[PDB]
Amino acid sequence: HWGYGKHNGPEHWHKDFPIAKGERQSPVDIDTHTAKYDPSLKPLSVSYDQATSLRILNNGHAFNVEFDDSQDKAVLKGGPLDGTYRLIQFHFHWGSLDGQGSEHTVDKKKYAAELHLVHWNTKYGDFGKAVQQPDGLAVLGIFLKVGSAKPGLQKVVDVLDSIKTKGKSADFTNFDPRGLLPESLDYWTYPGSLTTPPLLECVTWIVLKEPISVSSEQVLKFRKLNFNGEGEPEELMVDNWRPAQPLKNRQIKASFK
Ligand SMILES: [Hg+2]
Ligand SMILES: [Hg+2]
Ligand SMILES: [Zn+2]
Repeated sequence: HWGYGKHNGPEHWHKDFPIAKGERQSPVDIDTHTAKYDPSLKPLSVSYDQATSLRILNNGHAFNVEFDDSQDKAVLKGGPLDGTYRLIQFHFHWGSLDGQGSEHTVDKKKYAAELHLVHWNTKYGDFGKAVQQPDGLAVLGIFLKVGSAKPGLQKVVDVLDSIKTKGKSADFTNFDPRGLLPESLDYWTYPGSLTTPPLLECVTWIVLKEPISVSSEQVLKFRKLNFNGEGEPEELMVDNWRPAQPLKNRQIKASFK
């Protein structure tokens, strides 16, 4: 099965998932001097006031916090998007050291971790149909840097011990994702893909310029998770990020000058 190890890592994915060498693969390096300001880009609209978190799960490659998406409770609109996108789950990518971990990079700079809030286009009825369309998904990317602790993140940090191994899940209600947003919503945007198999190219990426800060202690706890299932040799869940891919025929736009 695909993974992040030497024998099943990102460099091996193409064998099982040919799209890995596609034309709109993510992540990519964001070259700030090549990104173009776009005056026509609307401000991002994030309505997470009625969000309903349901559970937290270790899927063997990261941990997802899942939300109820049977209604427009938590939606993303505006920006380069056309229509309403419902939040379905968020997860992170992190490294074994503070100097690496994010998937996207800015002028080649790597961050300690990267948060991805996944949304699907409501006009397609459900997530499953959404990943069969070029504009089916919208992912909001937020960089994490090691510095001061992020209060709103501690709730996630404390429940990790209960989902240490692959397959474990735990009730995780009443979590407010608004506590994970930076102050500014300026962003870069480009058409891309999910960063893990099946690597589907249905994503409009929105990567925020402002990173949020997390404490060393908070990031350390992410690193105590396991890729393995209970009762198996322990493999720490670290460096679950994909290397930057070629931009090819794509332009990265900025919402700010
Ligand atoms: Hg997995
Ligand atoms: Hg697609
Ligand atoms: Zn991700």
